[PDB]
Amino acid sequence: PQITLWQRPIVTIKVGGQLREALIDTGADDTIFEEINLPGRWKPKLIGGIGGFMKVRQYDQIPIEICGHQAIGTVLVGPTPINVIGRNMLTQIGCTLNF
Amino acid sequence: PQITLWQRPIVTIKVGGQLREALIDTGADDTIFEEINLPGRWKPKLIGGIGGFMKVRQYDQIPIEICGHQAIGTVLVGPTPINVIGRNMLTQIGCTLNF
Ligand SMILES: CC(C)CN(C[C@@H](O)[C@H](Cc1ccccc1)NC(=O)O[C@H]1[C@H]2CO[C@H]3OC[C@@H]1[C@H]3C2)S(=O)(=O)c1ccc2nc(NC3CC3)sc2c1
Repeated sequence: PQITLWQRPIVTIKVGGQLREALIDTGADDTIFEEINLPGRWKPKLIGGIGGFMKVRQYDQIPIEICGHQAIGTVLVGPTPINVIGRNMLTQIGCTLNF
Repeated sequence: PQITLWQRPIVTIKVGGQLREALIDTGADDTIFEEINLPGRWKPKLIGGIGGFMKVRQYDQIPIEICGHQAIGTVLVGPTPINVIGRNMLTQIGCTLNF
């Protein structure tokens, strides 16, 4: 759909067989969830934001459904304050900015 | 214009008489710049992100030009890794998400 920005642009997602809410985040290169349980092998990764860096687990080739749209890609798991859908997934569902 | 997300959605802004580049950031409630010199009174503020909290100066009712569009609002100044235009300004210029 079209989403205005008067409120946080939060959408419902399905990942790893679990349901979560996440922020559509154009300022995020990558996609980050707190407290999901994904299968398989992962790589430790350090990522930087406001306030410094945080350690995450990097999982590759993870299917995700984002407001009804299917995608597959890297998902980072770590102690983010809010789950974020970043550009690596937003490009797959055709998300654009308009003004 | 329309902006796709294959690259970071960086735009040119004018604020405090200075020219900067900034990321259009739908995941940001507020607007944050590193190293700009704004006039007048400010109040200290702590804000949270990935990796923890950071101290910023909060300046209110600051005029800003964002890719040619005029707005006025709160601008935070502090050691962010990249300048971000958040929803407090994006709503003023009519920015929306589309997919
Ligand atoms: C900082 C920004 C440049 C990047 N971020 C995305 C932002 O959209 C972030 C989302 C968020 C919201 C809430 C809490 C935590 C985070 N927003 C934020 O921190 O906003 C803050 C402050 C601003 O106003 C209020 O609104 C929310 C609060 C609050 C005060 S990220 O998460 O660090 C981030 C995300 C993905 C990512 N991928 C990388 N890959 C590597 C490169 C190859 S690096 C990387 C960094």
